Amino acid sequence: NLSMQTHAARMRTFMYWPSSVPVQPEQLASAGFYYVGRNDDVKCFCCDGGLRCWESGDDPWVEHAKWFPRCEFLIRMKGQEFVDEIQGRY
Amino acid sequence: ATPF
Ligand SMILES: [Zn+2]
Repeated sequence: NLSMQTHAARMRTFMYWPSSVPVQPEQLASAGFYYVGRNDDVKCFCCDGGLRCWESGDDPWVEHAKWFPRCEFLIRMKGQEFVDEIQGRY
Repeated sequence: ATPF
């Protein structure tokens, strides 16, 4: 979504993020994700990948590379080498 | 996390 292209815009969507979820808005927004307003469902502004069921210790960048490795925002921020590693390529 |  076009209005979620900035980190600050994505941070504003976490207004009603449930406080019990063990991952923080700053981590999520940095990795491209904004809150869609249901449970702990987030989506990437670039690739539209959705992630939910966040667990203690999850790193949103690693999860983004695990499930949505072709995302261009992810590749530009973290690099193809990182994404390849998370996909089991060295 | 899990994808959708
Ligand atoms: Zn993405």
